[PDB]
Amino acid sequence: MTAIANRYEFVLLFDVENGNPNGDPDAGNMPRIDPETGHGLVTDVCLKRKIRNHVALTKEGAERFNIYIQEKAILNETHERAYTDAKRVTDWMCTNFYDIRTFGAVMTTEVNCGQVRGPVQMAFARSVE
RNA sequence: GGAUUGAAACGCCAUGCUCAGGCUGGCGAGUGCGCGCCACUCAUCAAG
Repeated sequence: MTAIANRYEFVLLFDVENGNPNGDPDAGNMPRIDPETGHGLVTDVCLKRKIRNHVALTKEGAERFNIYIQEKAILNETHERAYTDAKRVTDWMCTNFYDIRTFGAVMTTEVNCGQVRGPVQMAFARSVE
């Protein structure tokens, strides 16, 4: 196993047709609008949730690709793990949970304060117009 | 390469505007009103 060797930046263009891409819990579930520009807004956490769900569906409990932060799409059919003192448990979590390895996580541990950062980072998505 | 009160963080699941109801019943464009009163095609020119 070896980590990636290059820095990456990506731009993703997605559209919505007659739908609510991301409701605003502070505007009666209306789609988010940017007050400064009037552009539609989609938080990063929404896209991260979608990515987590997609990977959970696609790999469905494979060896290295379990998803920790679930949203009631879980299935209890079958799980397996790599079978690897805080560093030990941190590496074990990273080595077999895709979302922890990708976005990071924070455990209730003291020595490192829990901070697992992860390489991937996403910003708020806003409408073109 | 230890720490940007940070690191992780869906507003989300779903819900017929429907059932229906004449713009109708009936009402002359009509009564009447000269295109009419006049005005040369005409004054000439072998047939070869």
